[PDB]
Amino acid sequence: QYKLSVVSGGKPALNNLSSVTGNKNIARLSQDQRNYIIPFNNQIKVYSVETRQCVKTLKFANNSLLSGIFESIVKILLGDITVAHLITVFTNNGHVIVLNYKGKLVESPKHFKISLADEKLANVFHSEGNYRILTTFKNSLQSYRLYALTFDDAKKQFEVAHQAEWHNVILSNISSNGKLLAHMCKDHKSISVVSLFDDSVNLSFPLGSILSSQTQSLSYNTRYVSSMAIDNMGQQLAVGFASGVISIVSLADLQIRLLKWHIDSVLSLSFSHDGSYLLSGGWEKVMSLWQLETNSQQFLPRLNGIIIDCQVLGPQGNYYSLILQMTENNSNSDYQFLLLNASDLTSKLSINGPLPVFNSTIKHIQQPISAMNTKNSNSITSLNHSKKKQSRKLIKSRRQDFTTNVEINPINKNLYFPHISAVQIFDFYKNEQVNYQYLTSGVNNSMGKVRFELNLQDPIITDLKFTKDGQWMITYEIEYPPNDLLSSKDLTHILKFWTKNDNETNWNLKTKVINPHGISVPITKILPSPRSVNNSQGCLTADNNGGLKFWSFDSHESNWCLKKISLPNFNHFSNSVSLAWSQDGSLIFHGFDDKLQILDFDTFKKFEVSEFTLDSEIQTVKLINDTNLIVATRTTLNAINLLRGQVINSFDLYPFVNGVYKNGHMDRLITCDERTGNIALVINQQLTDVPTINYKSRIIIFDSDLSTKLGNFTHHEYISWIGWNYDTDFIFLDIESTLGVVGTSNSDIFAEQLHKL
Amino acid sequence: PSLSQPFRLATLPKIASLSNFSLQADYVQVADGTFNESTNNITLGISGSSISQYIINPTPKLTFDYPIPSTNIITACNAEKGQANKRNVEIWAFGLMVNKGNYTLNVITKALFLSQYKIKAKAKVMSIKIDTKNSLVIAILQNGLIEIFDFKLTLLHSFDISYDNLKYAKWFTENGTEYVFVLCPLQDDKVCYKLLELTSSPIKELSSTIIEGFSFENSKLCYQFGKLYKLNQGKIYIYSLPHCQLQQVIEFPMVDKLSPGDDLISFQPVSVNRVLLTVNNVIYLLDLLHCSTLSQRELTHVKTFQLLKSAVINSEKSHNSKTIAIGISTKNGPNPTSSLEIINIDVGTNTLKDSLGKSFQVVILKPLFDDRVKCNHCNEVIEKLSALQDNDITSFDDIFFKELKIKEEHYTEKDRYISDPGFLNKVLDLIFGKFSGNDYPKTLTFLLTHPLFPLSRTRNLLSLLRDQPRLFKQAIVTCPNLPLNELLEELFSIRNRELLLDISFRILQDFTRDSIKQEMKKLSKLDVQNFIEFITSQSTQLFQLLSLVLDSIGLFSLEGALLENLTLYIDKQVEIAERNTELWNLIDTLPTYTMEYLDI
Amino acid sequence: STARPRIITTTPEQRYWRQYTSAQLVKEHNSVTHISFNPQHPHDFAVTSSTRVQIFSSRTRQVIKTFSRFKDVVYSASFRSDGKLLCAGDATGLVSVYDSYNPRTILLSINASTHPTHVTKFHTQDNKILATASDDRVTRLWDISNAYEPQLELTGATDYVRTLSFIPAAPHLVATGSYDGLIRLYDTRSSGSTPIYSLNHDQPVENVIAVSPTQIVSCGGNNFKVWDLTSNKKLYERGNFNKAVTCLDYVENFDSPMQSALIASSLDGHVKVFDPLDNFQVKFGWKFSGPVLSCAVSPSTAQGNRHLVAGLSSGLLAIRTKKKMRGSEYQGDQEHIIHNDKVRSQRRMRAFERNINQFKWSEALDNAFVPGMAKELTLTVLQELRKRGKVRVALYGRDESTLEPLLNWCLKGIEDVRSASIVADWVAVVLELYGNTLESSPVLQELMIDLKTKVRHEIHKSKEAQRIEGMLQLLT
Amino acid sequence: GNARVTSGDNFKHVTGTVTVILSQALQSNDHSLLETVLNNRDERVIRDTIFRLKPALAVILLERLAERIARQTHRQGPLNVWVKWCLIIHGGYLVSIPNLMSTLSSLHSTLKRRSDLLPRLLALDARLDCTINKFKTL
RNA sequence: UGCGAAAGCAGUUGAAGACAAGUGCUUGUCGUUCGUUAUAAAUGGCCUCG
Repeated sequence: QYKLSVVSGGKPALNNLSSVTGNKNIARLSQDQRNYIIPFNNQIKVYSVETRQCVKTLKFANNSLLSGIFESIVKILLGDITVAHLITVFTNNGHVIVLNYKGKLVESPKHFKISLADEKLANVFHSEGNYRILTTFKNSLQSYRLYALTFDDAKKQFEVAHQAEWHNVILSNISSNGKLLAHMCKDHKSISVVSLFDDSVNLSFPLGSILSSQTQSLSYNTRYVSSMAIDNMGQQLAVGFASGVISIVSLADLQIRLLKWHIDSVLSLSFSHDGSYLLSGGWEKVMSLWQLETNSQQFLPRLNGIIIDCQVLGPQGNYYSLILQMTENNSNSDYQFLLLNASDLTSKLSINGPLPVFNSTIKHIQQPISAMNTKNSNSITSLNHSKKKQSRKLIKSRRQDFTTNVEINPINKNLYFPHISAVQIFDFYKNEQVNYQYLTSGVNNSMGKVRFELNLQDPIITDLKFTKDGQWMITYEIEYPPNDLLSSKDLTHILKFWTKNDNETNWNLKTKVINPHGISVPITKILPSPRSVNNSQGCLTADNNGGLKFWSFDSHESNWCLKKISLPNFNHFSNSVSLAWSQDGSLIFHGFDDKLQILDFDTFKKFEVSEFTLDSEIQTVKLINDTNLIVATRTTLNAINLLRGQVINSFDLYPFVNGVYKNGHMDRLITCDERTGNIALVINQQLTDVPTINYKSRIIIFDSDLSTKLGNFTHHEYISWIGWNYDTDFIFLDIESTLGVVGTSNSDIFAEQLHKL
Repeated sequence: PSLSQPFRLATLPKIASLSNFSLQADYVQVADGTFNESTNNITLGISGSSISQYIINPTPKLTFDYPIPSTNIITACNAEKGQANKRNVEIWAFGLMVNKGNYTLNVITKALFLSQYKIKAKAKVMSIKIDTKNSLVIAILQNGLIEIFDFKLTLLHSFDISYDNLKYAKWFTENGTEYVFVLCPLQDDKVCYKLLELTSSPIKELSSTIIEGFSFENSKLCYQFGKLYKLNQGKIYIYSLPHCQLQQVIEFPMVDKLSPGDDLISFQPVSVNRVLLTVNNVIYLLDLLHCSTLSQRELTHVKTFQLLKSAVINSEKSHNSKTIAIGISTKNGPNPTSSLEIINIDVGTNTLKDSLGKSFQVVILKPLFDDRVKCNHCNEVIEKLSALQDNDITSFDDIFFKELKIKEEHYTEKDRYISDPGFLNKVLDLIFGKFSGNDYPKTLTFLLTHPLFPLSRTRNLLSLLRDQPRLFKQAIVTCPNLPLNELLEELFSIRNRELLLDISFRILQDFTRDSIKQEMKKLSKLDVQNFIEFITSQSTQLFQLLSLVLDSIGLFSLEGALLENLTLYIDKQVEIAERNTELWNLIDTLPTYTMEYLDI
Repeated sequence: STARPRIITTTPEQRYWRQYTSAQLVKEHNSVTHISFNPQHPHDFAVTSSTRVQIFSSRTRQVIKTFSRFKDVVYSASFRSDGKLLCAGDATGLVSVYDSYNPRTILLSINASTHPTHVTKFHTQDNKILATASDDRVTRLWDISNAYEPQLELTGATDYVRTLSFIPAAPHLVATGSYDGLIRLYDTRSSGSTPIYSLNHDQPVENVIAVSPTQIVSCGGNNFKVWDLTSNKKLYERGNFNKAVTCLDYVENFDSPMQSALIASSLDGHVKVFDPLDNFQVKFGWKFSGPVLSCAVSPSTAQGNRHLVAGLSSGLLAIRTKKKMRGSEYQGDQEHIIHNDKVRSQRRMRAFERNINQFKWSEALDNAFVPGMAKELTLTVLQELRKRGKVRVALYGRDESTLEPLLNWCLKGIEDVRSASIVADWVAVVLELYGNTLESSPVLQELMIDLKTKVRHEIHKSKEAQRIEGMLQLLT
Repeated sequence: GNARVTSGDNFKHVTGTVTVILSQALQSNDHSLLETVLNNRDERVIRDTIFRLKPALAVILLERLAERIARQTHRQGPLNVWVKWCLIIHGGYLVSIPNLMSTLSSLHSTLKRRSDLLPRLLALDARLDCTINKFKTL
């Protein structure tokens, strides 16, 4: 009956290799420069630049060869190497695949396989029929080897010939033309530049000669290189430091030139084709074009994130391609590819995948390097310790929630992600983002935080929900005070009511309540009201103190107001509260700590059994149908008939869910259809011979009262969230940012010739 | 929802046809027009006696009576008020059958007799509808003929449904148009269902269907709001118009125990998805959507009660939840007397709130999965424990902990399996019977920490364990759902300082300020004064409790002499509390000429 | 790139009435008894004072016509529906009809009675018939054509009749309210001279007004009551007034958020606004030097500046008014494609906002404490700097000379609840950051001594507030 | 934009005596006249005027004081004695009222805000005293 | 770092190798490893189109 299938996309792919800098971006612009090819973790998207839409999509799942192969793409080359819309994809392992865009994907592409002996392919490139490849072989520093690639027609094979070798490569970069390679090695350190197709350029010099003496006096940040760029001619080499100082070195005589604007570490450096301009970017969220003739600079500020990579992409520098990071989300690295028009510095094409915020960091994600160690960044020293600590936490520790809140708009079916201080509206049918809106005050895009400013925490959008009608949006926010003050511990809880007409795309804030429920008391739960009561224009908010507040929209006031309250000043605290409302609206089921209460809505007090005790704390209360109520506790789940007040089924959850999730996240793991039945989702770590990073999730469809299992499905990755679309199908979000769904003649010759001409 | 006590309308005559109680409801007809939510009048045709109109309120009274010969059987009756050619009039239409030889259709007009008319009907008259707007009388006959007449009984139109031996015909209005559906038995338990619309022909056939497996002989039928309900062998079959398709079958176990032949069953609707069911002298108000028994009432002073008609509430549009139902009641005794009675019925709000915990339908932990991943017999135990000799603590604890593999004397999350309430209750009963006095087993201490301690045993619990301090202390800290009444009584009765603070902490944690405050008023003035004297002799959970006392006691009840001592105490604490707050915050917190000595 | 966010710093019905800002107090020779507005543009209003009637221009707000022919005191200045004709009453009992804006000519003069004629009003639907009320207690109905005998003579009031009203949509109905406390309804279609029915007010009736076809509001004594003729009973009554209400006016379908407004004079110096939709509940009021005898507001179709006029027994007239390269202009009507990219400039930023945008933390703090700076605005810049994480940074390069402006405001801001918490944070840093400079600077020391006394005083208030809070719980 | 700000504590939708002047001002909603009565600071006058004020008018007086305090918090202190005596004197009458919080919602919110300052004001006071003690001895 | 409420309750911050500086010894560092749940500071601040 039911079936599982992936629907939407995932994160854009990057060359996630530590040493290579300035070559992180793999997307390419066609020779006609009419469309941009971007590889994703699960597909390849071809976007038309002129119209800013995804003209074509090549999904790995659809093609058998790509499905078996997909390992990550290390490069894309326009045309076919062996031989007008062909592309050659080189993966890290060595699979060379010739695909076609602008057409229908062929089920038998020209698959090949380069022969590498314990080598990981890192980069490939060409100038005119001559091809070289760079490969990685193994002090925590990887060494590199340079081969020459040629295709022999007779054997139809790729032959590799040794050309060069370098050891202990710390940092690397390739010129814009793709014919020079600059690299820093520990043979403290030395920089060497080599011509790649020729022997014309071959130079090396210690970094000590470049470094200023004052740097030798100062801390290590001054002597730490974070970025490196090499000019096409090889006459200039720009070195960027963690201090934020750029030094252009003239290779002929090693003369230095200091350019100092970046207050924090510079992350991206790139030369123009003629070499007269220098793109720089870093934590400032501002892209600076240094005019080297007069040392001037032009700025493009208030970008969406910190700039990881900069490039001038065109025969005449028509476009600038940037990679943005959005360091607010510590759980995941949120990359965004931005193609700007050089003429007027307007976004010609902005591309990014879904941006969920998980509870904790996942897999091997490491924050970018900064001048100082902060919550959003790592210092130079903190990197290795943080990596080791992350791996040890993922292995040894038992708290492995990685659960994210997501909402679905009933009217539009758009998918709302509560990013930190902002909401991302993402359309999973088209697999494109539709909006990004700031829903809080704070330092969000006023300026780029640097150094100690980076320790500030913007307001966090904790809960985001829609009414049944779908015309109102309720948002709950927590504002964190700055540190080192008397009022550095008094968090401010805010509730906001937003409204929006269907035609427009921007929500307009209508009411704002500061410190609802009192001062420093969280709104642990929110439940929009059913259609019966006030035509779905009311909501309930519940605390960790057992207090309940019912707000509704009054036409006379024209704004929301607190219609009802029950503020029992319980003396104990617990974040394990869940809340359900009957479809008719007569009764409200409030589960606090271990006890469930049935409150009559009219008097907003207990009915006149109302009290039901559970073995452990309640995580979720839901009523699949008016008759039956499913109650989940930390040790089990139970189905109760409200009519009989008796338990029908009880399923033990302790073996799988003991302390893996914090209280309240089982709510976002469990969802229920209003017609057919509910759905339970259980993730298990996979280990063979100590726990391993990889995870496996199981989804189980349950009928009302949980008598039978309609379906049992398994997915091969940790599923962060699962909810019920307003159609019969369920949508689940996976930590790979993947949204899957579980659901049920002479004239003819002359015409051809004229078309050719 | 509730059922009122029946009140007497009239006593039925002692006629032979009415002597057969089981068929008596068939001999009494209730007019549809006069019996509704807003009408205070009931027109009733008692076969062989008369057609009589009664007023219900303020007192039952006979307002009109039309006599009928004793040998005539009333087969159909209806009465409606309207304007006729214009004077306000009440048109009465009734059909009588005398020995099956002749069938009489009669129309009477009364000024609010203006005229009386009588014709011979071809067959038995079952349903009569009066259209005062068009001045028409419509009759349905047993030969399948639907005849339309004026108030002068002049035949204007006749429609043949092509089927004879009709058994059920009911009128209803939808969106302002008058509709009627008929059920005609066929052979082999097959029944023809037809739906007709009233507008060359004023009668239009909309649907005609044959339904299989539909028996009449033991089936009670009623219709309400596009749904036809059939009660048969304890199962209520719900059919939905216009196609009369079976939607739901609801089993009614309380009827399944009825021997076939002795129990008298009547079945009528009262509201949306709600009906009245009577079994002999017991009247049930049932909600069919939720399958719950909203209300039940037994009439001990009558042998049987049969529903005749009920004023049905359209609860979705009507804010009124009170209606009436009329039935025939039969007294116990050698000379039973059958009488007409009316019952006031409160249907309710039609919400799931009403049906909570009232179903008329009468566990073990199961693995989540039937079958390389990181991991994070109750009766036998009862029998073994019960077999023990009196006051044998060591054996009792050994069996309980060993058999259940319980490792700690207090409940832990690893003991989720024991959480079946039935086993815990029996062990608790065993512990009390097995042990009395001053020595209880350690199993009791484990149960006190169990989250699912039965509520039935919470009462008087603190008293039993008063003798042993540790066991009393355990009950305060961990025992669930302890009554507040006992906790407050023990609060003011215990002189132990430690227990008072724990009792203070427990009361606040589990109970609201409002809930606690009301009980505190009930406590004697002397006890609260004694508690106050104790204070004058974590502390906030005692003081905040005291602040509740000062609110409960009230302004008048407080006495000046003791109040001064309390004032001196509180002012003492405020000075100290301010002092400590200051300490806490503190913990959180060149010359032109200078003479110096040189070291050389 | 995105535009830089801008720094973020009563009832609508009240906000509308607050727009009558401009106030002019004119002095008349005697108490202004009656005030009327011309139904037609320019909607000039007439005021009856002493022996003259003065018409005031709406735009100019000054006298443009004066009718001084009257020998004794005048008692009315009501205009006709067309506005061409105005009628006035006199203590001698003569009713004089003049052409509006032509004071010299007297179109019609009628001797209603020997007793004073206090009320003279034109019948709203019918232009020809004019009603007059006199101390003779007969409210005669005159016609302009027939000046020798009234068309009809309504009688039955046992006390002075000083209030005549004509019901809209019922031209045959006539309403009279006497000092008997009885409001009498008459029908001119019948023989008349006998009321259809009487409504008891229990207090002398000072002015009767028909707000709508079925609702009449009768203001007498200390209260005004609204009566519905279909029910023939008072629906609602409001007695917020202290002195005896005198005059009352109604306007509907005007541009306010409230479609309708009802103004009633008090004789206590109060005139308050009531809206018929919300059960005739109070929304606004004005206070004057002395008792108010007459109040009027410009008609619905004023077509310009609205006016609110109040009449005082001292003769003071108070007016509040609610004021209401040959191809450069081508605009591309005939063109295939019009391309627009012009973006309006952002609203001018203040000095403090510019400094924050330019990362001038110290200068932004200085702009906070400058003479003539709003207290609310000073709070935002302080809150913004805290939010930006720049509190110590804004206070590093400072001495006693430039620290006193902050401490002076803190000395005053500590009292405010809104700024109490903010003052605590900034004061905590400066003490933790300038402990040594504190010792060597005397002036700073006294800035704390008074601060410690003031912060102590706030502690006493907050402790006191907790005590009233505690006992308030006991009552409930 | 034009959004209306609020707080969670808004429970709105859930000789020498001047008694005669006070009663007239309260009945007539006369803001000017009421202000003159509240101008007095002599505690003996405050008790006497409230002592002779009719119990019915006392309830609205608390409402007026609540609003005036909220607009201007500087007058929180001087107007508290007015409120303090109203509760003390008319306590019996106030008890016999069907509802208080709905009609005294503004008072409770206003009083709640002042108490919240007390924890932080002590913290500021301790640091002021710590530094104030320091240079005075030096 | 673990738990928990937000308050808080318990518990950590070790060893080796290499390099630099000063005088085999001392100190400091690590784009080095193993193990444990485990101040900053290169004068350096955000575009234009009214």
